[PDB]
Amino acid sequence: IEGRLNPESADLRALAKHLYDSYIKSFPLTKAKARAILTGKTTDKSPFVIYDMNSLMMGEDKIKFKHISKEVAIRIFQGCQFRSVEAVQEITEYAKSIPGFVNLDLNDQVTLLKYGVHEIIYTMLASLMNKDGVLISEGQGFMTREFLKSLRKPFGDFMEPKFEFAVKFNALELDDSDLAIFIAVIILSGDRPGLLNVKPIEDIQDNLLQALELQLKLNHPESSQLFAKLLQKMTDLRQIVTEHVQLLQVIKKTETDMSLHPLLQEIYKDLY
Amino acid sequence: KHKILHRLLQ
Ligand SMILES: O=C(Nc1ccc(Oc2ncccn2)cc1C(=O)O)c1ccc(Cl)cc1Cl
Repeated sequence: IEGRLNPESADLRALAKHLYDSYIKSFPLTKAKARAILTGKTTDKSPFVIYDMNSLMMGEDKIKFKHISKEVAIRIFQGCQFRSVEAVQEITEYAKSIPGFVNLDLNDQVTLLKYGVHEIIYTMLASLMNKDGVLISEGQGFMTREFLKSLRKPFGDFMEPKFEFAVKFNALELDDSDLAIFIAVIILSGDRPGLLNVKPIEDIQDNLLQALELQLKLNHPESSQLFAKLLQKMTDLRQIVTEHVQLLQVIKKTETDMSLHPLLQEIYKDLY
Repeated sequence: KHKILHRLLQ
């Protein structure tokens, strides 16, 4: 309910702190570093800029890309995908360190990952974005929202919805401390289709929602009702993913020579 | 089955 110091409170805070540390350990680029790069606050880095086909080549030569001949849209698609199978592995490692999670029935852990992965992906993508573009290649390129919209018929409508969300999301001015708990909340969602044993899911979750409420009270005097704007964000996301999956249907049946990565096909499998 | 996600959870 209320505004007295909870006798659970230090746990909550110990929990917040536990997750904040695993978060930085599983997520090599945080929001702090990412805002730094887009602030020209740190100098070491300055990302190369990709604003047109001309600078595409230029940068595709000054950045060591771990995919990469085939056509541009595809090359870019290929790389969103690789970063994507990478974020799966990083999300799995982090999940595994939320207290309670590894003693869940493994059948169910698989379900909770399958449905949360893309939701998380989308919120981590917001950290890397302004209304102009996305940091790519572990902060080594800046790719332009407009250049992305410039690609051919299927392909240049795949990032827009994620930019659409990022602008709305970033307006909550959340930080890595808020995000590490959000993410464990998302993952731990008892509404998932196919969960065999949900009670212990719901339990861990209440606790994370407590942790989150508390965190947002301490960290954010500025907004009276952020906790709820965030609860609302969790819903928008499932609708954004549905759109993502549906689109990806088109592409699958518009491009021979495709092959989606086997990990990604798995998640995509029987998904809503 | 989801073989890969399974294998990831070790
Ligand atoms: O879209 C992403 N990244 C990339 C997309 C395309 C790409 O392809 C690349 N970029 C420009 C030109 C040619 N090829 C490279 C990346 C990357 O992270 O390295 C991405 C996907 C998931 C996540 Cl969590 C983060 C990112 Cl930044």
